[PDB]
Amino acid sequence: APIRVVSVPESDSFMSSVPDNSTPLYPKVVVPPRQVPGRFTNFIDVAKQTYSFCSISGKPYFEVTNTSGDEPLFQMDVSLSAAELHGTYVASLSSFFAQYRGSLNFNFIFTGAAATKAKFLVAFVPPHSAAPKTRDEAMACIHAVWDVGLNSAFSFNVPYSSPADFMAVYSAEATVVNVSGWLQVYALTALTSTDIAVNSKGRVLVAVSAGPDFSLRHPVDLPDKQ
Amino acid sequence: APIRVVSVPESDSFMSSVPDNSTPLYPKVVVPPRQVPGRFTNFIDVAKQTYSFCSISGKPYFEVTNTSGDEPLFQMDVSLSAAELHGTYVASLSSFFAQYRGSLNFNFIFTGAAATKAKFLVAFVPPHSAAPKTRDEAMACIHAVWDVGLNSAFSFNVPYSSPADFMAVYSAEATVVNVSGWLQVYALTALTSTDIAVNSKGRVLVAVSAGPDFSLRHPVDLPDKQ
Amino acid sequence: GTTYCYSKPDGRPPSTVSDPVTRLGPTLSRHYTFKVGEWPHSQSHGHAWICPLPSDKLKKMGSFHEVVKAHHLVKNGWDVVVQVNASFAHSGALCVAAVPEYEHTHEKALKWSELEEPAYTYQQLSVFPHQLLNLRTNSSVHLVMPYIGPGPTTNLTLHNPWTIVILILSELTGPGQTVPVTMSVAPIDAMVNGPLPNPE
Amino acid sequence: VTNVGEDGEPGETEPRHALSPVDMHVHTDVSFLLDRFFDVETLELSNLTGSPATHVLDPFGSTAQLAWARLLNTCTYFFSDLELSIQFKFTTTPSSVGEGFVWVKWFPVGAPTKTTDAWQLEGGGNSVRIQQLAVAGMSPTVVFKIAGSRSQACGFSVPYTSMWRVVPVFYNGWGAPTKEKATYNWLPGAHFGSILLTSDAHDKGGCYLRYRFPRANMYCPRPIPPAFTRPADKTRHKFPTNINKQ
Amino acid sequence: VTNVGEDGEPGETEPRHALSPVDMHVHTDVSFLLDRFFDVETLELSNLTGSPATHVLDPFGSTAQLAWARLLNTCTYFFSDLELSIQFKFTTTPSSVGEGFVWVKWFPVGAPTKTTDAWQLEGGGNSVRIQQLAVAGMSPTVVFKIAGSRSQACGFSVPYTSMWRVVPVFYNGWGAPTKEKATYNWLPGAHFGSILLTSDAHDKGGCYLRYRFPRANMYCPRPIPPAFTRPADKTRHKFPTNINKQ
Repeated sequence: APIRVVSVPESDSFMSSVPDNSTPLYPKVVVPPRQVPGRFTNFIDVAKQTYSFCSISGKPYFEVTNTSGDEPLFQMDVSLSAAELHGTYVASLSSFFAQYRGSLNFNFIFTGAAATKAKFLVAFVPPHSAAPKTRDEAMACIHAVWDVGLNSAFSFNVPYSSPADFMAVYSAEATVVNVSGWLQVYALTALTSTDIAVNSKGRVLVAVSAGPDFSLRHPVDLPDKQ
Repeated sequence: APIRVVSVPESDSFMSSVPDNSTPLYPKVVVPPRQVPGRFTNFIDVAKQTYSFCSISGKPYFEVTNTSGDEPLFQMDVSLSAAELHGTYVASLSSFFAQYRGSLNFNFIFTGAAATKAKFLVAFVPPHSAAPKTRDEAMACIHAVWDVGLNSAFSFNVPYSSPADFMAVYSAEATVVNVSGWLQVYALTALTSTDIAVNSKGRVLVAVSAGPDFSLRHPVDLPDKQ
Repeated sequence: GTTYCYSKPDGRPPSTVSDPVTRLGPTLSRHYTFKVGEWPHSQSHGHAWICPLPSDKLKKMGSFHEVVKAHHLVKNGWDVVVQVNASFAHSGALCVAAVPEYEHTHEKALKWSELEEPAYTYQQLSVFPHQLLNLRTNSSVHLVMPYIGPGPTTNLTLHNPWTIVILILSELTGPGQTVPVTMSVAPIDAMVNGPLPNPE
Repeated sequence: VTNVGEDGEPGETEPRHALSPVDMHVHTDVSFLLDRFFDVETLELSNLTGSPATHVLDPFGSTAQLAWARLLNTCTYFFSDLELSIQFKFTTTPSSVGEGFVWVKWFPVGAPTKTTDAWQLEGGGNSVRIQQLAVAGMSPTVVFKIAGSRSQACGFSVPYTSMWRVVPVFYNGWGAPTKEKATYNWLPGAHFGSILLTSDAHDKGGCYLRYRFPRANMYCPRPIPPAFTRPADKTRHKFPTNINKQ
Repeated sequence: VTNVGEDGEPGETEPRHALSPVDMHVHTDVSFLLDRFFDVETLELSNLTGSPATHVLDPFGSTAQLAWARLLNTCTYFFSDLELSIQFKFTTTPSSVGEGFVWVKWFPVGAPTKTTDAWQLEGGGNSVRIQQLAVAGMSPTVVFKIAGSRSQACGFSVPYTSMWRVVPVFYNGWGAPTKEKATYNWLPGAHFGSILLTSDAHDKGGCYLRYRFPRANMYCPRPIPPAFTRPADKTRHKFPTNINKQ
């Protein structure tokens, strides 16, 4: 009658994430009904239905002035480890995982006065020797022309382009699964105003959301701070 | 309620090839679709649908010259441990196993010029006191006459003839399950050419495939090199 | 005779690019013709001309070259015909194979070169999609290869999945002159991604 | 404006083809993430004798640079059950302990807590005394020996015992009528109860408390704090990793 | 020509009757062959303290004169899951260790890796410190004691975590935009992750890593390297064996 059993070598070990529960010692507790609004079941949903502001030089926006042209106003490399993605929800949620997949949605909100106007060219530049320095260079790439004064807000989707099905959350010296290129914003025209003495500059807030195809996998433990 | 169990003596041991899995600690990972061409599921299929070249004196072929006759041009004992089967896929795959069963298919490809011609007699000689030295001796055995200039390539099947259902992959001093005989190729006629100064010799490439009834069993670990 | 390497080509776009994919039609990714080299009597069995596709000759692929040059990723197969120009008094034989992820090349990476294969390799090169080029029977080899790689597409600047190996199995004998090895390459079902900046 | 691609008109954007699923968002699932053992806390054993204090199981207001700490701070209200793993690691010579029983007692939210040694065991002259609240009874008592133990641990599941329908991880108000700086982000009973580890070892070693949160429910998402510093403008953080260029 | 037998005409071959099946080619099955434990690697334990480095699980480019080494080199692309057996064998006196806990941490492909001792356990004066990344949490931590242990081992299954749909065993190109001799047959993440073995033993002994590859899939066969030297022309290799003439 006693059952012949063979003890596996990994026998008395711990294994932290076993797919099984411990023995219960305090049964039959019926818990009170928890009505309470706003329950969420998956972090990816709040990442997709919500936006955070980027950290451009410590502020949540870049500026256009009545003197601008050529040079890029905003530039960030496409990696969740990028600096301008620092204080964001999507970037911060990501540190819990090893890999990501999908697009990021950026939306720019021009907060310059109603008496103010400017036009922007926003480009997604794929991995390359070295990042364009002027807009005539970048305009060969995927880009959109944002004329404020048509819509004060503009959404741009940074796509996912890679031979790998997922890329790394934690970047490092450039690898083929580390970085996906750059996102740049140029001034197609400098800020014009009704009176340059009253309005000389206007600020574009830049916010990020997880794209519809965005996903995160492989939960990871936090490494030494840096 | 606690179940009466009896611990077997082989209890806390290792046993490397147990037919069972270990406990999973990192669940629910859905893996990306792996399209990719050319998947193979059994090594015997690639051994049968593919050919390798033999190693006759370090070259993948034997030669006929305008001076040949009698003596064997190619001779190899039927054993996967044979020398001329050395660099082949079938021989190399075999070292992973202890026993084999079935036939080997050899095909000779005459690469002498189109202005060249010769005839070969290929014989399968069963285990015997000592291997024939001339073709008039071997021709009493199973043999085929290959007239190049009829077909430039010729396939010959070395059969499986033994009282045992399988023979040894790893040969040694001759035993009843070690060796199955010899495969020999003779020149029925010497190489003839349109001009002996231009073409004096022609090379026959010899390739091996696993036969249709070929099989390998008993995976084995690699012993000390030799 | 046409040999398909592993499978026939497909025109399916890469599963891993959410950005616009451009399908290059046949008249855009055309076809290019090269002389691989000359097979001499002195060269011995095991010697091979290694032709990764394309990477050292991309600059000579006119139209295809211009388009590929301006984009980041490319998915595409190839249609190659290797030929040999020999008389009916020449003896010898080659094995021309299409190898996925070929490597040896001592990092003369992605450059068409010549090397000496190591025996177990020349003996077993037939294990890869290939065709024998026996000088007494034929003069051509025709191989068609599908896109292949660890991911759904690549960057041809950093990776050449397919590389054509033309290997000497039986040395050249017969008339003293050499036998030129020739090759036509045509990109097939080419798809291109993400345009790069202007070259200023 | 215009919407989709290649005319380059103002407001017009180019075509994007969304990617197909693969992983199914399984890993970003709240209850999946929390149903695993986390090494939160490490704690000292109390001597069998005296008047020890119970340790409250409250993993909520943490600052620890660990994944459970931030994660538990991502919502405003939380509900889950609990599982524990208690281990014991020597800090002296393992041969100091020849028996080493450890009494563990778990207390539901709201349980009375004053204990003093009161239960005497007698044997051949010498005697042993254990706490009033270490004895096996109404609430769970677990007893494990550390000596020859192949794992010097114990473990069990316990339910949500709070009186609140949900635990406020953040509370804009006071948990007591007297509004003392103390009772500020407070609310009594916003936890899992308390435990009492008691043993003749006490010196000789410590514990290792791991929590597992089965059946987790989170309410009202909140901002998630950074974890790393901000790299320089227009750069990327570069971390050591599995992948990395050799 | 003529085909089948006994007239001896040019091109004619004699009759052969193929053999009946018996073994059914079960043993030459790719996934059958790989689903067993292989002793690949042997490795040293790191001390609990300091800043240890993780060991990457990459059995792919091996030269080892072992059956798994060549076998894994028989295809161009590979996919499989993984199982591990970690054992621990003393290299000193077994009585040196009175407790000997060993913390094992496994990391999925792409995981961050910088660790320094940071979790303190306290007990009776003396204290013990373990790595930031050895603690139980997000990824699996296994803890086994070596002391009285009847097998001084542990073991568990882990899945394919790479981002590549398939692992390239051979890669004609570079894994990084900078084309350094280093990143040549490379490609980041073409592996099973990494582990971190950490313990107060560390000196005193080493490990023994065995891999098992359930659900293996191989793509594009490649040449199989010889294993033994070439015997003399027209001879046979002669090896010691079970069979052999006494």
